[PDB]
Order: sequence, then C-alpha cells, then structure tokens
Amino acid sequence: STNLKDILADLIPKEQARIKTFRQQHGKTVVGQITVDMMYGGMRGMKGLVYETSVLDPDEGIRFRGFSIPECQKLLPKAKGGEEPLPEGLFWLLVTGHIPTEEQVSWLSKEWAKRAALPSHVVTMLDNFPTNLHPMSQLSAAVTALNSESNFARAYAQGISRTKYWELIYEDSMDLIAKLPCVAAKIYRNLYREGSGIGAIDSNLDWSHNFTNMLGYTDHQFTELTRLYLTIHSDHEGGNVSAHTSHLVGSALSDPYLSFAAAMNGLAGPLHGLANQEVLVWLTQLQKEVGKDVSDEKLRDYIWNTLNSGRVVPGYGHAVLRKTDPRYTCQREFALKHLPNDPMFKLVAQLYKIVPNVLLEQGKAKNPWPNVDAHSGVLLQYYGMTEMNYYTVLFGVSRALGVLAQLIWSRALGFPLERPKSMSTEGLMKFVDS
Amino acid sequence: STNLKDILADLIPKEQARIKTFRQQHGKTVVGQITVDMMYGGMRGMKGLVYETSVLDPDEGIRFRGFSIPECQKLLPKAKGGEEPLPEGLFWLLVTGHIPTEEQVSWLSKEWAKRAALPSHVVTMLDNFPTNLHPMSQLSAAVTALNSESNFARAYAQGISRTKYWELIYEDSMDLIAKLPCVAAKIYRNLYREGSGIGAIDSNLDWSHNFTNMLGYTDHQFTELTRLYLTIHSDHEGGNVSAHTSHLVGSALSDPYLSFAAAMNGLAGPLHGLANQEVLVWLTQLQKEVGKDVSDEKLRDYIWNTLNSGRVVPGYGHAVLRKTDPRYTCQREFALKHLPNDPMFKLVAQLYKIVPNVLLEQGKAKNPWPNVDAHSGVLLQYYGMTEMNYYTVLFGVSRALGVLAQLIWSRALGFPLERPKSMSTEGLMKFVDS
Amino acid sequence: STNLKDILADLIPKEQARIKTFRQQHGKTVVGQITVDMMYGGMRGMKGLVYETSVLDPDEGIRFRGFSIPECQKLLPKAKGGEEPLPEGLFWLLVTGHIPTEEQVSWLSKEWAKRAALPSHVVTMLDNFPTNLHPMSQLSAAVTALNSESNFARAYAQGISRTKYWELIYEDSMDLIAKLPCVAAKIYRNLYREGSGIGAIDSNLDWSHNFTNMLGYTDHQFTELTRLYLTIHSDHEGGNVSAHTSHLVGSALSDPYLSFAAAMNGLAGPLHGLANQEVLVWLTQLQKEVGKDVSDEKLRDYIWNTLNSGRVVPGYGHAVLRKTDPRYTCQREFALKHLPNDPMFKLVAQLYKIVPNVLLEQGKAKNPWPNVDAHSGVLLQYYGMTEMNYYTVLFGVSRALGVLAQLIWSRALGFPLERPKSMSTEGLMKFVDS
Repeated sequence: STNLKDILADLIPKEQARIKTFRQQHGKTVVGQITVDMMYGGMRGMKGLVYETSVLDPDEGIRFRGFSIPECQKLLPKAKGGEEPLPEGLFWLLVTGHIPTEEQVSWLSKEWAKRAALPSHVVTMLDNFPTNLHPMSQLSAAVTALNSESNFARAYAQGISRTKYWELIYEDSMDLIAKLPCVAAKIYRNLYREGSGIGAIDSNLDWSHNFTNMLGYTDHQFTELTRLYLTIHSDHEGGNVSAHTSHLVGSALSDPYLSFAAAMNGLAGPLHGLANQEVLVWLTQLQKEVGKDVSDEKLRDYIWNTLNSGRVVPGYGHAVLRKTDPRYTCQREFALKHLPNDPMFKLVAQLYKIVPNVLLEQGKAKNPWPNVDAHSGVLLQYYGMTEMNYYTVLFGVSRALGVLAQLIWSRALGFPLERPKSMSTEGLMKFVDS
Repeated sequence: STNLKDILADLIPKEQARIKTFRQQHGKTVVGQITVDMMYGGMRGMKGLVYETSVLDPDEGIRFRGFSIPECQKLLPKAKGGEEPLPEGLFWLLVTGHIPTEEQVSWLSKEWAKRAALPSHVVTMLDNFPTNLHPMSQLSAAVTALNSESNFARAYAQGISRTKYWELIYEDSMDLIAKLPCVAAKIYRNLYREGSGIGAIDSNLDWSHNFTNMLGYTDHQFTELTRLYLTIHSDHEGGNVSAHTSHLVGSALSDPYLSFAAAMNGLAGPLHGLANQEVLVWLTQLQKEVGKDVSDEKLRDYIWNTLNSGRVVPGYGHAVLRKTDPRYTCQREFALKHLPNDPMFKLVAQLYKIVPNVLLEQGKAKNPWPNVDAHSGVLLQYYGMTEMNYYTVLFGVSRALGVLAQLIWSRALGFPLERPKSMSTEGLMKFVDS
Repeated sequence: STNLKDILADLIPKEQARIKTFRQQHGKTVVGQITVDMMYGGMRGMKGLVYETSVLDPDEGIRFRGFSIPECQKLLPKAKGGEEPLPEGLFWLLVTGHIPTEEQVSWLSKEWAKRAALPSHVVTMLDNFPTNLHPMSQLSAAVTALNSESNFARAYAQGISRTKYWELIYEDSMDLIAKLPCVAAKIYRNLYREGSGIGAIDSNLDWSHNFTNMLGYTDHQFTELTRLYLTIHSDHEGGNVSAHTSHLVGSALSDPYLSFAAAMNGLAGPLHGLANQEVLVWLTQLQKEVGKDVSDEKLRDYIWNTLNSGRVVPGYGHAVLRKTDPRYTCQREFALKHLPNDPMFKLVAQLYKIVPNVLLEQGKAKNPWPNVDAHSGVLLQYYGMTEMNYYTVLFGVSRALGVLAQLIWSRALGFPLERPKSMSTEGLMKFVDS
C-alpha cells in the first residue's frame, strides 16, 4: 500500500526464486577471464560482484533500476513547487524497482522526518571535534559511533535467523538515512557557523528541504539543487570504492552504520570523492592564470600545455564511463537555466566544448569526456557553499541512498562473505610457470 | 644503525623492476575465470588482487613471505626471558621479506615506544564515549579521528610526487602501529577498569609487554600469549574482509588511519573478527544450558539447535582454508603448555572432535574445520580477560601489522584504484544470453 | 587625494565615445517587439530604456555594475568593527563601475557628513506637518521644497552648457544624499519621539551610523542592519516604478530634488515600496486572527481569504524576477545570524514554505516568489523599530543612491526626453486593422 517494508517483503521471495533458478541453470557459466594485468590493475575490467540497484553502462552512463537519469527527472515525484526529483523517490525506486507515486514519496518524507534523531554521545563527540579534523573524518567517526543504535547488531547478538537479517538492515538503513542530514549539518554548523543551532525538522517538508534548512540556506533554488544533487550522486553500480566498501564490509554482517562509515573512509580518498574540490581549485587557478575572460584559442592553448607538462585535466576521464557522464549533463542543464551568466560556470562550459576534442588527439584518455565532478563544485559555490572541504559530505549523504538500498537486498538475498583469493608477485610468477 | 625505512628504500626499486618485467612478459596471461556462481558467491576462489606480505595455501595455511607459523615460531626473535615470537619481528618480515636480527627487532620496539602518544582530542573522544558503545566502534572511531595527524593526507594536498607516497604511508603506519595499544588500552580501562590511568610506555620494552602493562595485567604468560596472539593474527593474505577493505580504501589514496579504521569496521563483522567474541558468548550460553563438562551427544544437540535456527557455529569454516587453521593449532599448542586443564579449553577441545562431523552432515560448509577465532577467546578468559566484547580489539591491533605492511607496498608499487565491474541479476541474465 | 567628481570626469568621455561607436554600428538593430498585450500590461518585458548602474537578470537577480549581492558583501568595504557593506561603497561602485578602496569610501563618508545641513524652511515645514500625514508624503514634500537649493535649476536658467549638466547633477545628488537621513530622522523623531532633537552628524562616522544615531538607536547590530538595508535597496535596474519615475522626470531636465521626490511618490505605491509596510500590517492582522505560531493549513486559510477578496499578498511576486529575490535571501541570512528565533521571523519563514504553492494554484502570478519587501519589516521590528508606516522612508533613503547614480550618467550621456507614443483602445483596434 504505502508501507515500503511490506512492498519489499513481497518482492524478496520472487527475487530469491529468480536467482535460485538462474544459478541452477547458469551458475557454472564463465562470464570473464582474469589476467595478471587485471590483478595488478585493481580488478579493472573484472566482473566481480552482483549489485542490483544500479548498473553503469560504459557508453550511456548510470541506470537506476533500468531508468536513466532523464527518465527519473520526468517520472520521479517532485516537491509541489518543484522541478527536480526528490531523493525519497529515488530511494524507493532502488528498493522496489518501481517508480513511486506521490503518496508513497509523501509517506517516505514523513517516515524519514520522524526517524531523524541523534543521541547525546554523538552530538557531544561532534561538538568536541577540533576544527582541523576534516568533515569526512567527523562524518565517518560519527556514523561509527551511531552503531550503538543498531537494531541489526543487537538482534544478531541475541541470535536470529539468516532469513530475517533484511528486516533489521531495513530499519537501521532507514534510521541512518534519516539521521545523516542531522550529522552532516551539525558538522557544517560546527565548522563554518561557529556552532549555531542546527535547528528543527519540519515533519511535512521533504528530506532535502529539512537538510538545506538545517545547513542555514533558504533559496528554494538551492533546495532544488540539493534535490537533484542528492538524487544523482545516489548510486553508481557496485564497483566504485564507496559502494564496494559498503558491500564488502556488509557481507561480514557488520551493521549499516559500520558499513556506511567504512564506505565514507573510501569516499574520503582523493581518487574517489575529493575530485569535485580538485576541479574547483584547478578552475580557480586557471581563471587567475589566463584572466576571467579567455577566448577558445587561448583556452585550447592552456589545455595543450597542461597536457605537455604530463598533467591531466581534472573532472575528465573515468574508470568505466566511456562517454559524457549523464550526471554532468543534468548539472549543466540546471546551470544554463538557472545561472547561465556565472563567471565560473562559463569556464566550465567553455572547457566542455574544447577539452573533449583535445585528449582525443592526445590519445591517452579512453574517456575524453567530463564526469560529474567537473561541474558540481561551481554550482555549490554559486549558491554560497564556499567551504570546499565539506563538499564530499554532500556526496556521502547522497551515496547512503544507493549503498543502503543494496545492503538491504544483499542481506535479503543471502549474499555471502566477500572473500576473493590473493596472490603475491613471487607466487604469481610460480603459478604462471606451472 | 638500523632503519627500516632505509632497507625499504633499497628493496622497492628492485621489486618495481621485477614486476615491470613480469608484466611485460606475462601481463596478458590468464590466471583464472569468473563464473556467475562466483559473482553471486562473494568472489569465492576468484583471484582478485596481488598482496605481497602473506599468502594462504588452502591445504597448508598461511605463509608470511614464505614462512609458516612454526618456522616463524623458531626463526623470529623473542623477548629475552620469553618463548613466543615478538610481533615487531613479524612486521619486519612482512615488510622486508627478510627474517630480522635481534638488533633490528630491538630497534623496532624502540621506534614504536617513541611514536606512542595520543592527541588530546582523541583522548577527549574516548573518555566521553558511553559504556554501551562497542569497543570496536570506539577503536574505529578513534582511529578515524587520528587522521588529523596524517602526514600522507597533508602532503597529498600539497601535490607530493607519487614516488614519495610510500615514505609517507610508512611514517603514518609506524605512528598508528605505535599508537594502537594506547587507544586499545584506554578503551579497556575506560569500559572495564573505571578509567584507571595506569598506562605508560617503557622505552626499553617490546610493544606487546607495554600493551599488557597498560591493560593492567602482570602475569608473564599473559604477555607471552599477547606476543603470540599479535604475531599470528597479523596477516591472512589480502582477500579477507579486513585486509581487502584496507586495500580497497587505500587504493583511493585514503591515508593509513582511514584505511585501517575501515578495515576495523569490517573486522567487527560477526562473520569476520567478531567471531572471537561470539565464540565465548556461544560457549557461555552452552555451559548455562549444560553442566561444565557435557556428553558428546549433548554437545551435538546444542550445535544442532544453533544450525537449525539459521545461525552459524562461530569460529568454524573458512572461505579458503580446507583443513584446520594453523593459527588454531598453534593456539592449541599454547593452551596445552600453559592451561591444559582449564574447563572452557576442554570444551573448545571437545568441540573440535564433534563440530566438524556435524557441519559436514549439515552440508552448508565447504570447510568444517575451525579458524583462529574458535580458540583465541579461551586463552584470554584463562588469564582473567573475561570481557568478550573486547576481544576483537586485540585482533584489530594485530591485524594493523599486516594491512599496513602491505599498504606501504601497494603505494610503493603504484597499485591503482580498485574498481571492478558489477552487474545486476537482470543485467547478468542478458549477458549470459549473448 | 580622493575626489569622485574627478574620476567621473575621466570616465564620461570614454563611455560617450563607446556609445557613439556602438550606436554607429548597432543603432538600427532590433532588440525586441511590442505586442498589444505589452501595451495593456504595463510594458511587461518590453526593453524600454538604457540604465547603466544595475541590471536585473530574471534568473539570477540584481547585479550592480556586474557584481552580485554576495560579491558586494565580500568585496565592498565595511565599517571597521563591522561585517555588512557600507552603502557609500555601493554608490561608488554604481557611479564608477569600480569597487572602491577603503580610502575612497572613507572620503565619501566624510563628503556626505559635510554637506549634511537642512535649510530652515524645510525644518519649518517638517516641524509643522500633522501626525496623520504619512511619512512618505512628508519625505516627498520636503525633498520637493529642497529644490530651492538646487544648483542645476539655477544654472539651467542661466543657460549653462549641456556639457556641464552632469557636474551640477553630481553636486545636487551629493547634497541630497547627504541631507536625506536628516529629513528622514526629523520625520521619525517628530512622529514617534515627540520631536526630540538629538540628531547631529559625526564627521568621522559613516552615513548609516549617523542615520541610526539621529533615529535614536544604539544597538550596533541595528546599525549593521541599516548598512545592509541601505546597500541592498539601492538600485534594481531602471524599469521599477521609482527608478523609472526618476528617469522620466529627470529626462525633462527637472533637477535631482524634483526627480527624487517624484520617485518617492511612486515608491509610496502599495504595489511598490509601500509593500514593506503592508507586509507588517498583514502580519499583525494574521497574528491577531491566529495564535503566534499557526498550523500550515491555517496560514493557507489566511492567504486564501486575502486572495479571494481581490487583494494581493504583500511582498510576493515581481514584474521581472522569476525566482526568489537575492535581496530576500540576504535578509534571511541576516535574520538567521542575528534574530533566528524571533516570532515574526518564523512566520515570515513559515510563509516562504506556503505562499508560493498558493499563488501558483491561484494562477494570477507569473512569479510566486517573495521580493525584498517580504522580509525587510521583520528585521526592523526586531530592533524596536515598530513604526510600520515609516518603513518605506528607509527604502526611499536607500533608493536615492541608485537613481541619483544613474541620473548623473543620464545627463553625462545626453539621454533625451523620454516620450513614448500612446494609443487608445479604439485607436489600437484600428491600427491592428491595417
């Protein structure tokens, strides 16, 4: 009806059955080979895990349960005054495989608003963190400290059937998603507003809107930005560091809190979630190296020299994406209908027309197209969100949606310990000989 | 004058060359397949990564740089009036591939003494944690917050050359290893000793003994147990959840504190490290519902009630080991020397004769044999460390040695971001149909 | 030595040349159409005039000589122990197109101190006005009567060259700006403080602080509010009623006093500046017929009663803005810093969440978002300035800055008499039929 748990309960047997038969008939099918190079190259090209909530096509980009981002923009419920998709409705889609109705989304906003609550020990810890503790470290530590609230951990300690793991993973994941904006906003306010009162949860407002209120922003357009941002950074299949971390840690039956916190330690990695910032610091420098205004000739020229110094243009390229990221596209659409005459945004666009043709001619790109992180920084900066070290925290809150939707499914489907076999160089040489 | 950083400096270029040559000749060589079953079954027997410090043979158990546990028990230096191997020396071995001298180990003990010091914010955080936040959570949280002290994070922001990454990891790894007993003991004292403050570092003591001093123990044989415990838990190849988590998070260039804290979130999972706590809960439960010395048919009953309830027997089974874990045997060796008659040990021994024939007949176990977690807890209990909820913290402290040894090498060898491909069931069903 | 008149002298010939060249090449270029609907609908979206000092983007809001409000908040000089931008500096920017130095602003503050002095006839007139003559009327009347002091009127009678018009406008504009707080404060004291005479000018204070001193306020944060208030109200392009009135009247070569006094007659219209008074009347009314903190459905009721009575919601909608006014957001920023919990502010915030979804569904609003007038009044009320009928006077004092900055330029550039063609309905019906 409206209760998401009940809808999910109904789906799991079906999906259990679908997989049982699949594996019966096709369990022994070879889907891929493993080379020495792949073992050294971070499992690049390896089909390593089943992840249900989203799949990243090299060419077309991310699909959430089959739906492209444009399709989500159209089908997923919006706020009443709204153009952008609510993350509530995305989460529903990932969980159910089905586009929610307005009522179902309405229901979920209120579910989340009611679960939004921090215990004193976490509030205290955050309030006591020094200012030189990075926001992703505060988030990670705080979510870890939240596992004192874990239903799944408690229930497992008391013994419980394997068949029932998913129900308590569901309640914990719902609690954590609920609480995350409270943690993330306490960190912002503590760091960047001298500790002012994060403020209330409006039980009739959507999750993003309570978040932007708690951050201390009001522009409806910033709330619309946050709706889109939380929606599109939600999931990116199972192989990205943060998603994989959550899956790997979760497979040992660590609870959602621990699984998510580990994922945030992955997201905090420069090669993962700290790119949005690298981009902005690179854009910033660039506009102060060839002036604010720059013609397509002199910009093209900067890019070629950049590349000749043995240096890459940040926010371009990807591990798996082989074409323009639809997450970039949608941010660009937002930019050009909302802040087309922003200086920093003009540069980002100017690179959009010039950088792809370069890189191609250089050859060493594989993906000469932009990723999400090429665009996200300038948008946040435009609305007043100038504190760049905090940007990944927004990415984190978003990613909880995807990784926790899947965590619920992993445990419902009885996925086991993730535990591959390793080899040393010495050993791998010997194996090769024999 | 001994300096492990200088030995590393020599060794790294040699291994870089070798791996370059090896990949030159064998990079394209197939070393295995991927099946559907593997993808659904947590990558079981998929050869997913290179990990240098230790390798697990299914048949023979763990080797550390080629050396068995028995070999390490004989070859590795010891404390002067001691019999068990110093964990310092194992770390040396893991890092260099060379058995250390007495002098090298002495140096390492002194090095970890000197870098042992906690910042006041971490002190503050630990002192304020509630008694119902699980020790592993306190540990992970505290280690995440230590990342404020990370030299790697700091240097990476400033654009440090990739050729320098390993030196920074080394420095952070040495610091964290040095600090770890400090954190672990404060958690112990705070939870279980009303926050006594006895806990200093003697600069002429080895790491294990300084640890047991801070825990408030005096028995020489507890210190020897601790030395062995920390040595044997140190590393178990790269495909275990904690090692793999560390590897994954560190491949994103997260610093050693973040990589270790995520590792601990994985180690805290019931199907991983937390099993050493769960074993003693399960033992306590069976003793309450039995005598202290039950018949073999009554043990079979208790085990059967566990298995028919959709629960696992803690400490039994393994993803890769296909016989008894040598870390189990070696702990058996210690008990039979030092506490052969202890009642809980007779039970543990008792279960060895019973549990494996069950499990085989239950069918849901490729391996019916015990792992290290089946045996650790009873040794601790004997010496008065009855706090079962603390047991995984000791495991965590030990497992730092292995994962950080490798992390140094991962960075030294330029291993890239770990990013496998995932598929959905729907996506997989279509891939097998084309 | 700073002198704004000398900077102007340099800048004017450059802009004259540029506009001559531009018209030479593009004078005949079509920039838009006129429709019947436009003619009936108060010229909505008809591009009717050149106005140099500020431009309103529908999407992004106001820019002052290219600079956004956030940019001005950062870049414009401030009082020493202050955070908000000095209106002196905005005037500088409007006039020169250049952000001023601290020194330039200091000079301007000193200049406006020195020219602050009212003639006794204006003193006489204000002192004799009855308490039921609206503050805006007193202001407009008093400014009309100041035209006795006009250097432009005097010089124009004597046949002064058209090349000298801008210098005279400059001198009169500087005098009027200097005098304005003097007039405004006498009105305030006479109406609401029994005619106390405290009101001197400190020659080393900025314009805003001298204003708040004469109003009888002492709170440092009221003075900061005043500085921000006067900065953000300063200019809103040339097509708003007050700016356009000033432009129209001044195109007839009426002097700055006459042009400003007519502007104020327009600013006093309910659908313009008087909205900032009407908002607080409407709030007072809703609080009387509600609690102090009503439900969302009870607010919707009150708004609906307003709209079904053929009345507008004050402070909502705009002819050109198609999102939230940044002058609204910036005032929200101030309140959340300084008075976040004030009851009337919660209401104002409350209405932000409600009013825009109504209005959209009512249909008679192209723009459902609030303007600056929705928010000004609650900030004033907080500091004790409860006299809602006075509120548009502050707006008027601020809007002098923009309209007089432009007037200087209009005259400098030789803009002619504004004289469009009108038609009757009958005449229009026949024009569309041929």
